Amino acid sequence: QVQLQQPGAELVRPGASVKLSCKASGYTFTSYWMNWVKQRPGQGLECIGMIHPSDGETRLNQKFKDKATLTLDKSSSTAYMQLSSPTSEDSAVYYCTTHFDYWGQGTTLTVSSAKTTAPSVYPLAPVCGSSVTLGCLVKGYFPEPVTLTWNSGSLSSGVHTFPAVLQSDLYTLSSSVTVTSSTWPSQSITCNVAHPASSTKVDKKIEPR
Amino acid sequence: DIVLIQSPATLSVTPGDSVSLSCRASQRISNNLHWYQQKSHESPRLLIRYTSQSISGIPSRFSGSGSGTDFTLSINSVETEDFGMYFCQQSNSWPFTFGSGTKLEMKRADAAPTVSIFPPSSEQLTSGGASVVCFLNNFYPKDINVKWKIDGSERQNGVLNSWTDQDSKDSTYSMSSTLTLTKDEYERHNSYTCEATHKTSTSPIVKSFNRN
Amino acid sequence: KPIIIGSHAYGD
Repeated sequence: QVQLQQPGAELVRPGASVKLSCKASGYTFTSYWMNWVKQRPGQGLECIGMIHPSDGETRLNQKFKDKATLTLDKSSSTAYMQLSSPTSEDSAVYYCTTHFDYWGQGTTLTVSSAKTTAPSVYPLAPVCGSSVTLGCLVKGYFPEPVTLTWNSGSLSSGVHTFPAVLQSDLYTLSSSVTVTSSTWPSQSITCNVAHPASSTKVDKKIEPR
Repeated sequence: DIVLIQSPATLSVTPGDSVSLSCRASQRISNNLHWYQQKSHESPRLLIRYTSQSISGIPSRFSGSGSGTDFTLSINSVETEDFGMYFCQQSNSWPFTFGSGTKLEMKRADAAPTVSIFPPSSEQLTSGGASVVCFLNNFYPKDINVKWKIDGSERQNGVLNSWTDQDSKDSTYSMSSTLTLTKDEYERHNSYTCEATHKTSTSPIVKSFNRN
Repeated sequence: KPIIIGSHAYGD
């Protein structure tokens, strides 16, 4: 079947050009248009433009005339979109799609000058009912993502792990776990945080105050 | 350049109920109007093309209609797999443009947040900062206000909020609120309060602690 | 040839 393959994530510094790739398989690459679509976090979809691999015919949304450049590697069935002088306004998901039916999975582009920074991990015990909730606060890391678990993934029910948000140029996220009162502190509960981009793993055991 | 308006931005419906969504174009677009579904973390998926043409594999409960300027997507008997974002897109004039989207969320019984407040980690204070955390878990509907008070006075600066997507098993929402202060500011006050105002009561839900 | 929405998966 048709596949359109895009890398999940790209990080660019402001001003540095980035070139996103869309590799097409399963059909004749010169037989259909290729579209690019921008989607900002909570927002809508904007067509950037399209290029036809047969003859290189291209139609560009004039909003992007000085931002995007569409090209092709016909020999590898790959379509490209180059974003020039990226700014925080270009941070977005970018989808390729042929005729808006087959879609790539989208590339999350982040434009940032932040440096790779390991997270600080803080255990959140209760102040000092039938159940008790504990928390784990992950502050000041870059890039995304971190992976947070409780007791190495053993403790998975009653968990809320919240989307990461920007605290500055750095990310922060948190997680609550809820367990019956009789289970903690008699049983150990630990927050585990992995940040592969900094090759860091952090365990914080939750201790009564 | 052609503007498509999807109003309202959110709809709440119970599984089994029927729904229609609205899309209105700033100018006439003939039948060049298509509908897309987009679930959380997924690319969009074409549902109906050219106003009313069905898409192979899409359930027959989806249908489209419209006339040049006003369009509707109908879903008879919404099912749990239908909840998500819906967009319309015109292809009458380049640039092709999308509406802003209508989110279909699952209606359920109102539920007040379960609220938990946490003093800063004492290890964090050695960094010179102090984060007070409030979790507001498993409430419904999504709309909620959180107010932080320090020794009884409202505090605006330094709060960071983050919200979970609607829960795929019990249809609730949850929220985290972090108030970050300097160590010195944290230590020179003694009462910390997280106040949650929600449709579920005209009285705020309050959790607070005293630093010692 | 003009793009037709959905014609790649679903024909002209």
